[PDB]
Amino acid sequence: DIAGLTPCSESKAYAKLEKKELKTLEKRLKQYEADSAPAVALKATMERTKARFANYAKAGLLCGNDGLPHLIADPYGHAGEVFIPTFGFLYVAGYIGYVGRQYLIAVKGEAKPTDKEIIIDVPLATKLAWQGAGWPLAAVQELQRGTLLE
Amino acid sequence: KVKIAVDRNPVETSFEKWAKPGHFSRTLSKGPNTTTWIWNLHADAHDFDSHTSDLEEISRKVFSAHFGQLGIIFIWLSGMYFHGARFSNYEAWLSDPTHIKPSAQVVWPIVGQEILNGDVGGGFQGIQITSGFFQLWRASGITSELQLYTTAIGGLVMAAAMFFAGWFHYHKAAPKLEWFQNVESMLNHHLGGLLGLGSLAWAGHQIHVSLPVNKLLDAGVDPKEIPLPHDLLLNRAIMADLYPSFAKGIAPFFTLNWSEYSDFLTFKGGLNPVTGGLWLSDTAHHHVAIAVLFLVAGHMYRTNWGIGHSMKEILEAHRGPFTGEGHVGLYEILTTSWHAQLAINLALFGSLSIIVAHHMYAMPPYPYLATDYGTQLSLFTHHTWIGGFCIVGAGAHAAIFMVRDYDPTNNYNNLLDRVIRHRDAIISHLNWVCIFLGFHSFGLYIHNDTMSALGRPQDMFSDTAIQLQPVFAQWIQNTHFLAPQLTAPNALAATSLTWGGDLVAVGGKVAMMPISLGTSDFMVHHIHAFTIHVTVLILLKGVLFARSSRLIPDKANLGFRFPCDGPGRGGTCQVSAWDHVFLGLFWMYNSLSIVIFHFSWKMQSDVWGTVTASGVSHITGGNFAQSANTINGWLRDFLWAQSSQVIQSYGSALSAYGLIFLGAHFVWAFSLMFLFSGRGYWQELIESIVWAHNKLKVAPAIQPRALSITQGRAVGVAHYLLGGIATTWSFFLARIIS
Amino acid sequence: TVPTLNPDTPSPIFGGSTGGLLRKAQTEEFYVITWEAKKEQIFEMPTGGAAIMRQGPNLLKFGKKEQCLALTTQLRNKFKLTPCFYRVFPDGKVQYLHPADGVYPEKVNAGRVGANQNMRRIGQNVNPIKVKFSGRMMSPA
Amino acid sequence: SWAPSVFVPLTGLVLPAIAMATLFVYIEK
Amino acid sequence: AHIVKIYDTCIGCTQCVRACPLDVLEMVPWDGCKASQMASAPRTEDCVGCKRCETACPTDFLSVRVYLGSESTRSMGLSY
Amino acid sequence: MKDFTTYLSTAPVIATIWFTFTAGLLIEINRYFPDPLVF
Amino acid sequence: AQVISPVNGDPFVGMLETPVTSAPIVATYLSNLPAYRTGVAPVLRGVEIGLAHGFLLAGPFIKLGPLRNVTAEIAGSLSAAGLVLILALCLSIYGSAQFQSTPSIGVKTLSGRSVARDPLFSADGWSEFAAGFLVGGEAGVAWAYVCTQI
Amino acid sequence: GPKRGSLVKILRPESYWFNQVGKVVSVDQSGVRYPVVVRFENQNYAGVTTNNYALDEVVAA
Ligand SMILES: CC1=C(/C=C/C(C)=C/C=C/C(C)=C/C=C/C=C(C)/C=C/C=C(C)/C=C/C2=C(C)CCCC2(C)C)C(C)(C)CCC1
Ligand SMILES: CC1=C(/C=C/C(C)=C/C=C/C(C)=C\C=C\C=C(C)\C=C\C=C(C)\C=C\C2=C(C)CCCC2(C)C)C(C)(C)CCC1
Ligand SMILES: CC1=C(C/C=C(\C)CCC[C@H](C)CCC[C@H](C)CCCC(C)C)C(=O)c2ccccc2C1=O
Repeated sequence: DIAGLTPCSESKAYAKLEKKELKTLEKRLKQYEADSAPAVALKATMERTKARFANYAKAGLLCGNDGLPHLIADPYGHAGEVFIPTFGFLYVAGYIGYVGRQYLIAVKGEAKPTDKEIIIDVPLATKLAWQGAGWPLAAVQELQRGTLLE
Repeated sequence: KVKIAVDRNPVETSFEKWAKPGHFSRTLSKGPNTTTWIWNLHADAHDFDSHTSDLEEISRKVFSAHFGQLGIIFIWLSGMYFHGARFSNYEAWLSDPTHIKPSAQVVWPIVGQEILNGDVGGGFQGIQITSGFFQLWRASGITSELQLYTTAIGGLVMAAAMFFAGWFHYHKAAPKLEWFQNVESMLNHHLGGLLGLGSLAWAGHQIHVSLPVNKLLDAGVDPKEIPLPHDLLLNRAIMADLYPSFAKGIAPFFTLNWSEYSDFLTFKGGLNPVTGGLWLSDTAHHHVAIAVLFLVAGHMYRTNWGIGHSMKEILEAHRGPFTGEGHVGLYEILTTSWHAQLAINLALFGSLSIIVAHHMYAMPPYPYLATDYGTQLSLFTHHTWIGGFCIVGAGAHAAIFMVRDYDPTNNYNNLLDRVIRHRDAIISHLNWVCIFLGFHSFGLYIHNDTMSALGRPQDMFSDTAIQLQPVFAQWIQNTHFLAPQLTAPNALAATSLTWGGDLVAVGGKVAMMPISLGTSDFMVHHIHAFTIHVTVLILLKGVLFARSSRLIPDKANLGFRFPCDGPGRGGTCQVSAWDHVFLGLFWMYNSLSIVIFHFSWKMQSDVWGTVTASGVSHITGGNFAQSANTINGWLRDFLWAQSSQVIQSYGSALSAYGLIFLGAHFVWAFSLMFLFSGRGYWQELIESIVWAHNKLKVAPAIQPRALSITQGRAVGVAHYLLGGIATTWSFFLARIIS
Repeated sequence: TVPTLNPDTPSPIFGGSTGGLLRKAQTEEFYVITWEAKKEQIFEMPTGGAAIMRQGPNLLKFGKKEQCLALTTQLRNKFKLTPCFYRVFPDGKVQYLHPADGVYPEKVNAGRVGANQNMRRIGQNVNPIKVKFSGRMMSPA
Repeated sequence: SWAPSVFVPLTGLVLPAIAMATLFVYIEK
Repeated sequence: AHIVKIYDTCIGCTQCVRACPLDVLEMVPWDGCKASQMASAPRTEDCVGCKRCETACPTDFLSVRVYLGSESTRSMGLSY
Repeated sequence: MKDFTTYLSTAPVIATIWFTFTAGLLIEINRYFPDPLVF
Repeated sequence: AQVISPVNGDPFVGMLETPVTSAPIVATYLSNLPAYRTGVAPVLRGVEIGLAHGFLLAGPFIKLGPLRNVTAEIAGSLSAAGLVLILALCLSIYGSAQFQSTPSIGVKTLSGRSVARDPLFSADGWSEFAAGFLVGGEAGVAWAYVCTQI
Repeated sequence: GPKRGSLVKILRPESYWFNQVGKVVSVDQSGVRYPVVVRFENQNYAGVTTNNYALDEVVAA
């Protein structure tokens, strides 16, 4: 497939990485009874670890000659790997940043601003917190309006 | 007239000052203009002397501060017990010590951390502890978890009581200066009540709880089946049966027929062969004697009756020709300066914690201690460290006294004066002796490396070729094993097997055996002695010239903590006493690091291992004597070879140690950025970044400032130590556990 | 007004320290301090040590002028006294230094014309291409 | 063994010996 | 020795004279400033270059400057 | 308690009452949605 | 009575006269040594010092050397004759720099009267010492291997 | 000079408050060169909130 690398749903090495990890935990689980506490953990981990492999095979990631899932970072077979998450960040980071902007400016005009950086006006911040939900629509409109730059 | 003096309600107890950071200084109370404010308020948080000039207020602060500390420590002790009760293998561990690994931490199942819960035995999955609690518990006679729970709840109450105590003795009933100055009374009560009655009542626990329960366990009887420790008290029939002299009660005590108590109060020495720990009977008699000694000692000093010595009298008496007026004036100093006392106390505590490490190294006092190599390496390294730090601290505060408290006009002292008048000779001689030592220790290793590289093994410093035998040490070892025969007749075996013979082993592992001393040991000890002398050079130079030198005569006015006095006089970087403590920390780290490496290699090569057909296979096969004579030998036979288990710890229970291995290198290296650089660069960097902020109207009111030069140094040394120490920490533990 | 005469007067009580004089005092310029202490009270030796002052005229011996002006500022601030002090050369000559014009340098005294006084803002200095091809620096223009 | 018996100890000692000697006198004088 | 200069932005608050450890600076009358006085450096052969003077100056930018120059026995803080 | 709340609204306290929140949130989401390399 | 006192009366000189430094003895032994003598010409001092080190250097290079396990004392012989000739370079080169015009010593005695200055420090001084260190050294080396060997 | 308490931009390039705002405290009516005494909210590196400036090194905006 892309860069000649196999899909994880098919690839042998990936499916032999399944086996090795599981068959590490089944060599442990022998040393305990089935009713016991740690046996429920070494079964639950296995169940989870065997579920995990299944859920990349269903996701359809590209696995190499290594047996490990590699990622795709440009265009549309593998959007969700990077292209979607990427926006996730720029949003929540932009959220944090713009809330922080609206806080510092909102304090600025109040005799001594430095006190509000330490004894933070919580009920100011928690109102700006929610306001900062719709930030790109404000951020754009502020770049337009021309209050964004000194 | 030593008496209870107190001020009533000196400080109101509302949150009016909580809500005002930096209340304690007039400077910081004004608020922050720059970010430097933030640092300063934490830097000087506990520096009470700069806050106020009143010795009363300082004195009230200091112990309430100590009640707070003790509260915290109780809460810490509470923690260990509870986990030992709730989240542990101890009962499983109280039934097959040899084949269960001590564990008292469980991880929650998320984020793959589950793998850290390793195969530790007794049907329990978890983190193997190396604190050595499990053996304490066996020594104390603890048999069931319930008991651990109850001890835990008690510690929590005690934490509450200490916290209460600390609020009380500041906010309701704060003692008067007079009070704190009752040194004779303080000394007497601490010697006789605290230590004396402490070890006495403990010895009570040992004779009534520890000794009996231990014998039954060492007998092999199931712990569940063992009688409860209160029934030992009310049924002495069980105690009579275990040791006969109980039949006669406390009669032999009063009648001076103490020889009848030879059942449980022994002087045998060596190890208990079934457990690899010192006899509890020896320990019980040890504490019994020690209690009496301390109790009588605590009745030396004069209080509210004529009888007793006065400190000032003994001090003023002790003078001679070379010193002039001698000890005169010292009492007054040591009753008015907390710093001086702190300086003394840190030196001797620190020294104590190191002797504790050794004496715990050589004479394992707990059951199945010796054979838990992880625990033994952990405890010795730990205690060797904290000692290290405390000793450097002693130097630090000594200097702080020297700058802030010394006043010859008001509080004269001549010993000090004479020391000051010839400091140049002291420091110059220390300098000399240190170069000496450095050459004749390191130089030996470089010489060995060169001869070894040039194909000349017959010319090396080694048992094979060159002999540098530790003749004295061997003499003292000689005298120690022959002592039970001649100079200590009533003593059955030796204090320790590392002097005597009789190799005692438990569960197929070596508990202890004679330690051979050769050329390699000659080497490392002299390296140590070099390192200690250098550290002393730095710190003593620091304290003696804290006030003035030829370069800066008025250093005293400039402070204890300060960077420099400019590029003048050719350049005056790191002139302050602080800077001496600074550099002292690095050499201390150096010294202590070779000690614990010495310890670990020594132990795995010449002592520890398995015991086969009438013979011994050591962990590293006695390579020490031949390999530790060259730098290359450490590089390869210790560092390279041993790091094996840490470097492949991935995919296991020990993987956290690999992570911490890398993380500690990271943080170590990270320190170098601070240590190698200066805030001039950083402040300009910050100018550009601040530009960027202002451009987008996101500049802070608290003006962003680079750390001070001093803070740069502090952050540097802190990250350097933490990185170094944490790396050695991940190393040993993964190594010795695997 | 006249600078101080340089007489023989007794130095204050001192058991002696290692911080004091060396080869520099013999073949270079050592320094001498003069003042009239009222009572006998103790002072910090700037080259290390405790030392008791005597009543009447007291003189000390130092090999650097910092060791004077550390002490003088310690004599002037603490005890509230007023010391004069001057140099020495190894052929027997003296250089009167402080106070040079009787008045101490912090409070103004007539007859002390200004030296190394640039009469512009520092940013009104020229760029150091305009001071190559010389032996000159960036401030003196 | 003919050449390197001469040129090694002269470059090892006799070059630095008179170099450290004649450069010392250049510094101090 | 080191070079020390005083610029015309001086207020004559006298902190730089009062701070010096080697008495290099002095106060002179002038006609420029509210305090009627200005700082001066007539004794720079005794100047060590420790930069207390600079640290003491309140003006923006500093109205004392110390340019570390050719170094002599006094400027190198020697007592030996 | 005007004073006690100002202290609770101090920088180091808010940071900690904020981080235990956004830590839990991320531990929590990693529980019910374990082991993500997509979404 | 104080054992330790100020230096020849003066308490403001960098030193402390201990019973180690100044005493009835020590002031008599150190003057008995070659170098400290004041009245003697500059030839005989250097020989008495130079010879001595030829025996302190002689013992060493015999028993610790590479040919210690064998030419062991022939080996140790001329090697003691060497640190002699280098000292002669060191002392001739030490002299080459220092003395350009006239001597420089504490002129007086403890009694305080202006005694004649020593030739220990002069243009024609260190030459005869540097010569004394050679003729003493080279000859003085020979007698640690005419007695231990021959 | 400027009126007392007026908001003024600094135009002396070597200042810590260059192109920044301050308030006039009092303009000395004499033959002094830097009469305009300005005080600012934010300190410089040297712990100073106030400085003196000439009439061509201020602009009321
Ligand atoms: C570990 C811990 C804990 C615990 C503890 C305990 C458990 C303790 C106990 C303790 C005790 C329980 C003690 C006791 C003591 C006692 C004593 C101290 C006694 C004394 C006595 C005496 C002194 C006497 C004398 C006499 C008399 C009176 C008579 C006759 C004669 C004679 C002289 C003998 C807690 C929880 C807290 C916390 C955590 C940790
Ligand atoms: C798509 C993609 C990609 C690419 C990318 C690129 C190529 C980019 C570029 C980019 C760029 C070229 C950019 C630029 C920019 C500019 C600027 C100029 C900026 C600005 C900014 C600002 C202004 C901000 C602001 C703010 C906000 C909004 C919020 C928060 C706060 C603050 C203030 C920060 C890759 C392949 C990787 C991956 C996949 C996807
Ligand atoms: C990098 C560096 C700096 C600059 C580095 C700084 C200022 C370190 C401090 C940075 C931290 C990140 C600031 C702390 C911010 C608060 C914790 C609040 C952050 C908000 C939330 C994310 C918690 C120096 O100041 C310095 C000084 C002297 C020698 C070397 C150096 C040096 O190397």
